[PDB]
Amino acid sequence: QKFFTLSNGNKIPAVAVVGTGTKWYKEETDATFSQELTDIVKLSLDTVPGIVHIDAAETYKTYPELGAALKETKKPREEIFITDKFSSLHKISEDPKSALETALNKLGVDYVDLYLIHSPFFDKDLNIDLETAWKQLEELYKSGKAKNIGVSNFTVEDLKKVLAIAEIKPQVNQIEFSPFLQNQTPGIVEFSQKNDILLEAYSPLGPLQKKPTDADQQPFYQYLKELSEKYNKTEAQVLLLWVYKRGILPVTTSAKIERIKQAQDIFSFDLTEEEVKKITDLGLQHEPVRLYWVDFYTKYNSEAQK
Ligand code: NA
Repeated sequence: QKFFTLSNGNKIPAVAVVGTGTKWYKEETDATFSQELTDIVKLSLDTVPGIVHIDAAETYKTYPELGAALKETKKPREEIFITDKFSSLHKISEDPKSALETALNKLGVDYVDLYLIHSPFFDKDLNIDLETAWKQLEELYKSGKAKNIGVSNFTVEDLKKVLAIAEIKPQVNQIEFSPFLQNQTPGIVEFSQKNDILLEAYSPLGPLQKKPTDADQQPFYQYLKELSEKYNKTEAQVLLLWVYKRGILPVTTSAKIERIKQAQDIFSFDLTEEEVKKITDLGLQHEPVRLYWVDFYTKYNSEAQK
């Protein structure tokens, strides 16, 4: 199992292989509880080898399901890494401190391993701004309820807002990142990496989500097939490892426990310098595909593959 070392010297597992969100929106009412979700989370915790990195979010409304799974697995706490996210775009709690207190209670745990502000755009109805929200995260860091702190979907300019007031500099920024969307907003990857802020990438498998009908003809997809056959791994595995080779943490989820195991096991094989660069270059010659924050960030499309 491989890890990234954040700017504070702490270890985070280099892929996140279980998500705790429903394929559909849920509020939490007992009627809406998904047994199927709690089952897959627990099965994952029980059977996936090494430290299991889970990615969650207040906005999912699935803390119950995750809590039940965390209880009923015999995977010890310290072999689990929970990432959670305060909901800033659409308010569910009063502020991060209240959100996390609620979350700990529902989950029946004492701390999360990483805590993110999910959106740089704050709901009007919040009595907190970004600056004040960050300071709350810094207290949660100091009280040990959040072992690591960061952000999500932040531009360079939004990072600069945080950097200007931060006591504790953000350790992570989780973005949309695939070979077909290589800068969610202008310059984000270059800037983050230059500043020792670890990028996580959600929707890394965008290319396999929207696979065209004449893909047998497109060099990008031909190449991915060629690597799959060389290494005897899935195309998905190759992309997830590509992300890791670009110095970034792929964030993935499946309904299928075998795909979840395969995502953990991307460090069973390796890619060469040449192979990494070729996936990048075939990627960059593809028009940008943006699957999230289309409302907000379409204006940045012209610079997303630049
Ligand atoms: Na999102």
